[PDB]
Parts: sequence; structure tokens; C-alpha cells
Amino acid sequence: MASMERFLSVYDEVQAFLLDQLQSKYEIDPNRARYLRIMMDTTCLGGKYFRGMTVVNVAEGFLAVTQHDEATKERILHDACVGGWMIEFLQAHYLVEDDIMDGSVMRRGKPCWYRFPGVTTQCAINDGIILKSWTQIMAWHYFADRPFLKDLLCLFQKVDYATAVGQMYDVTSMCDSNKLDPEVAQPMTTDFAEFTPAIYKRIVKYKTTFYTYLLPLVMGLLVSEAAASVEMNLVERVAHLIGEYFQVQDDVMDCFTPPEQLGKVGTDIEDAKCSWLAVTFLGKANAAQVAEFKANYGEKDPAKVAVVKRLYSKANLQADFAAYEAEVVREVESLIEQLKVKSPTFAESVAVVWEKTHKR
Amino acid sequence: MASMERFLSVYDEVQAFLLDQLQSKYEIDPNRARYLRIMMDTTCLGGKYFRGMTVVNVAEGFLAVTQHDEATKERILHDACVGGWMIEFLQAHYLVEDDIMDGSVMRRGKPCWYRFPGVTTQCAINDGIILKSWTQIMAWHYFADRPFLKDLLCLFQKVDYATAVGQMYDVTSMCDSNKLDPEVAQPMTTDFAEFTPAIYKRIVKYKTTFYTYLLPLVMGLLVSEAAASVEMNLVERVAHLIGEYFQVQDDVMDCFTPPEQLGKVGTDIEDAKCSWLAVTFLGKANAAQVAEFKANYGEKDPAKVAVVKRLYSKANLQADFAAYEAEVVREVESLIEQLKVKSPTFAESVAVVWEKTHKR
Ligand SMILES: Fc1ccc(Cn2cnc3ccccc32)cc1
Ligand SMILES: Fc1ccc(Cn2cnc3ccccc32)cc1
Repeated sequence: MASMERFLSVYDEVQAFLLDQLQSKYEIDPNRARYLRIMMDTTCLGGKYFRGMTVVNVAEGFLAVTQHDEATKERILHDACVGGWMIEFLQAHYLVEDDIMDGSVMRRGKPCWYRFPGVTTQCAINDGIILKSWTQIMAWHYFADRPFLKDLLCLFQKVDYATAVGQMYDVTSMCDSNKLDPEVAQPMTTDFAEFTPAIYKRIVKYKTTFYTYLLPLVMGLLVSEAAASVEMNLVERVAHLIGEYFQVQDDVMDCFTPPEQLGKVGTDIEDAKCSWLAVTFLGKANAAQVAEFKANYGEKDPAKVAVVKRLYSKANLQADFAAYEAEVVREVESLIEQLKVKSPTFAESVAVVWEKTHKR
Repeated sequence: MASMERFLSVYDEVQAFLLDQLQSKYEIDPNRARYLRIMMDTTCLGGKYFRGMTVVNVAEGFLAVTQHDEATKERILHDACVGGWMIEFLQAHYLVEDDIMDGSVMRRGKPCWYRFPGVTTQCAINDGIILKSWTQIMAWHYFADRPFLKDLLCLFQKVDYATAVGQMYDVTSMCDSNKLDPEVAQPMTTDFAEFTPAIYKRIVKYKTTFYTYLLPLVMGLLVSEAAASVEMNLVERVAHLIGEYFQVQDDVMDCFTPPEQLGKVGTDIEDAKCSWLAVTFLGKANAAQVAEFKANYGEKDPAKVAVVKRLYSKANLQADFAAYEAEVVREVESLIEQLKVKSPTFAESVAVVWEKTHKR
């Protein structure tokens, strides 16, 4: 049975389970169940399922080299599909809440969930809470007697925490750290001293890489009972590296991918985000270029934004991007090789993860 | 050592632990650690600690009838303090996010967290997320090798889910259920057909009673290794009953307790909440009174609000309140008696919980 079809079948199964449990154990009525069904569909479906399919793909690789009864294969694949849905649902939680936080307008060519007429922020904040709570319900129900349950829950907790920390690093990245203060309204950085490669690396490591790459690879390992086929420090290193590369790409596209293809209007420049482009631009700018950057960055006025995009184009950031890409390719292929020492299988799953990321 | 002092000592301990772990394992800087320290203090401290102290009080009761080494007593008390902080922190999460959702202005005589100048909704939504994530960090660190860890985590998950469900019941309570629809902006009920005792009971059961009464009593039991001293159906029943009574009180005070004493300006009437007062009023109203209620409820205009408070005063809701109170006293004392069959100790802890609630 093909992995994607399996994964989608399991969505239906889990959806039905969560809603039936709301009726039998939490006194829900049919109309609020319907509202939550539509919310689940609208917030969890319509992407490529990269995260959750990685869990499946990792598990499928181990199945090919590991003796099991057919029923065990099925159990493992099912677990991998559940686990992948846990991660899809965690992402849905973060997309819902971050859209609200960031005043976002669209997502994937449709309005952000909080912007639907019958939702509003009042409901959407809670809908996002429920999204995450469903991840735990999934685990407790489907993995109740599994030997990996402890480890999976503990990992998932850490990933989720690291992610929330990353949001804090991301939305405060345009403020001077020494002036953070709940009591005082926060000014934008005027010096941009904290727009550095190391700082940017921290933002991106936490904001995305733990849930997007680390958690899908290690959850694959856990449902497979295959933690011993890897040196977990290598897995972490490669996860964080590939994920950085994924985010740099995302940053580039925010500025340069036409809205129709992007699925939304990018506003990094207006929001003064510590983006790859801004950090790299500042890494190579002369005095005049820095000064012009500072006079135009983080302003909604479209003329100011155009001045910033000109600076980017004129600074030939493409070249710095190719150089970065080249190093990352180098360092990923290296990490894969170190991973082949304990598991050619797991190494190959990483290689696929890298290909899907490096091309899109 | 006195229980409250112990409980407060443990706050300091846990605070230091969570922040030190952010520095050693999550790459936090000193200024963002400071921001999270102030957030934790401002969102978790300044209430009466009823929830978390109930865990302690339950545990202290078992210690008085149960042989242990002194070091075991201390371990149990510490666990109870941690567990009580888990519940305080869960409440802090819900207060932060519900203030944002509900457009609230003040809480405990101070501005809601999202309204602090250097916070804003962008940060506050995430701060609330972190608040809950800290509950799990507490558990995983302090209860790592505890025999109750599984059960505590599983219970805590259910409580938290039930609570999020309760928020959904509470904020949609003034909409006709058949017209819930993410696609369509939601009108206020014109008939108020769903302002019934059974519906109201559902809202309040989920919105408050699971985290405020159920979770503190059962967490006391769990840290005590004393689940067998109770018939958990009795515990649930008494929890849900006392908690309902707590919420009815809260509803009354929203309308009639002067803002300075309340700690905030009550706006249930303006927000069209399915409150005890509204349900009871409608339970006894004649045709003219219903019609006047419907012409004035759920409107911000202060004259309309005054018309609603007059209707309440003129309908002598005090009398219905005493009758309700009388029944609840009756049914609580009954449940306590059933609890004495397996544990006079646990029964007495319930009796204290009831006294603190019934008097404030
Ligand atoms: F998913 C994650 C994977 C690793 C880390 C970092 N880390 C390393 N050791 C740890 C012990 C306790 C807590 C965090 C820890 C964070 C999140
Ligand atoms: F804290 C709680 C305590 C009891 C219930 C209701 N309930 C009863 N049995 C259950 C099995 C699975 C899930 C929920 C369940 C909800 C929350």
C-alpha cells in the first residue's frame, strides 16, 4: 500500500476518533463537532505533508532491512502515520497562532484561519490550542502500550518548547536585546548590531528546524524501535543544518517569489525581520548602503520597501546564496557519510530529506 | 515547615530551574531570560494559590495517617508543591490566552498581560504557550522516575483538553448552535433558547471545574500514591459540583461586586455571556420581562446594561441563589459522606475545599 494513501487514510481515521471521543467523553454537540471538523481540515490539510511523510519514509526504510511479521509491519506503518499526523497537527497549531501573532493575511493562497468570518481571533486562539491538544490525544490513544511512548512524549515536549522559544527569538529579533522590558513599548533597532549570522542561526534553529526536521526523523526512529542505528548527535546536526537551509530559502522567497506563487504577500521587510537577506546584505554593505538600509527597513511605505529590494538586487545576494548553498551541500553530504557508519538505511532517508529540500 | 512557605519556596526553585535550563540547553540570552522571569512572575503570582495549595493540603492529610521516612515525607511534599505549580501555571496560560481572546482589560487590579506596553498580543499569545509548556518541563524534570508520572501526565492532558473545550462552549454560548459556521460571521442568539440550566452546567463543568477542583484533588492523590483510598467517581462528582458553585458565584460577582473589590470591570452582560444570572432570570421571567431582556442584553450601551441589572435586582435572584446554595450544600455534604467510606482523610480535604469555596 502506497505511503501517501496510507497517511491520508490515517487522517480520516484519527479525525473520526477525536470527534467520536468528543461526543462520548466530552459532551460535544453535533454542530460544535462540525465546527471542529472543518477547523481541523482547514488548518491541517492542503500542504505537501513533508513533515509527517518523513516519519513514514524513515519507517519504510527500516522495514526493508528488518524482519517482521506482516501484522508488525502494519503496526509500524500505522504508528508512523499517527506520529506524522502529530507533527502536522503541531505545525497547524503554530501556523494558526503565528498568523494571529504576526497579523498575517493569507496562508497557501487562502485567508489565515483567524480571518474566516465565523472564526475570529477569539475562537482561533483556542482552535490553535485544541490543535496541539489533539497531538497528545493521538499519542495517548494510539501509543498507550507502546515501548516508545515515554521517549516520544518527552521528545515531542522538547521540540514544542524549543519551537515556542524560537517564536520568541523570531518576533523580538528587530529589538535591541538590552531594551527588552515588559513595561516599555519596544522600539525597532536603529543599529542592527544583532543582525549577525550567529544570531540569525539561533532564530532559525529554534523557530523551524526542531519540528520540521529533527522531530520527523527521530519520530521515524522511535516508531521503528531503531534509535540504536544512529548516533543521535549526527542526527541533530544534520537536522539543524538542513532546516537552516530550508529557512534561508523561505526568507529569499518572501522577498522575491511573486505573491501568486508564494501563496501570500511577503512582508519581512516591512516587519523588520532578521532575515537571511538582511543579515547577508549587512555582511557586505559599505557605509552608504548600510545608511540607506537603515533609512528604509521596517517601514510599511511601499517606496521604502522598493528601496530595500533594490539594495538586495544591487548587492547580488544570489552570489552569496550560491556560496552558502555550496557549503551546506558539502556539510550535508559529509553528515550523511558519517550516518552510513551505523545505518545506510537511515542515511538514505536523510539523503531524501535533503533532495526534497534542496530542489522544491 | 508551613505549607504555604514551602509552596512559595518551591516557586523560586522551579523558576530558577526553568531559566537555568533555557540558558544551558536552549541558548537563551540574559535579557530574554529576564523578560520570561518577569512574565512568569506577573502571570503566575498574586492570587491565593487555591489550586496549587489543594494539592499540598491533600498530600499533608495522607502524610498524617501513613508511615514514611522523613525523607519520604519531604519528597512527597515537594512533589505536591511541584504538582500544585503545574496547575498554577496551567491556569496562568488560560488566563493569559482568555484575556486576549475576550478583549479583557484588567485582571486582579492590574492590566491583563497582553496590555503591558512591552508585551503586546504578538508576544502574549506565545508567552501563554510557554506557560503551559513549562508545566510539562516541570513534570519531566521533577517526576522523571516517579511511579505516578504516566498517570499524572495522562490526567493533566485530559484536564487541559477539557478546559480548551470549555472555552469553546463558553465563547460560543450566545450563538445559536445550528448556525455555527466558520464561513459566516456569527449573530447573537435572538431567542436565547440555549440559555438553559443543562447547557449552562456543561459550559461551567468544562470551562473551570476540571482544572480548578478535579485536577488539584487527583494530583494530591497521585503524589501521595493514594488513588486506592477513593472511589474516583465520587471525586469527579464532588469536583464538578463544587466547581459549578464556584462559577455561579463568579457570575454573580461579575454583575454585582463593585469593580475595585472585583479587581476588574465586569462585562458579562455586554458580552452576552450565558451566565447563571441570565439563565436563572429567564427561568422565572414573564413574557414582558423576557422581551425587555432581549431588547437590552449583549449591548455595550450602559443604559442597556443598567436595564439588565434592574431586571436582575427586580427578579430577586438572591432567593434563587439561596435555594441553589442550599441544594449544593446538601449534595456536597452527601458526597463527602460517601467519601468517608474509603478515606476520612480525603473526605476532610474535600470538606476544606468546600469551606474555602462556600465562604470567600
Ligand atoms: F528537541 C530537543 C532536542 C534537544 C534539545 C536540547 N537538549 C539537550 N539535552 C537536553 C536535556 C533537557 C532538555 C533539553 C535538552 C532541545 C530540544
Ligand atoms: F480530566 C478528565 C477526566 C475525565 C474525563 C472524561 N473521560 C472519561 N473516560 C475517558 C477516557 C478518555 C478520555 C476522557 C475520558 C475527561 C477529562
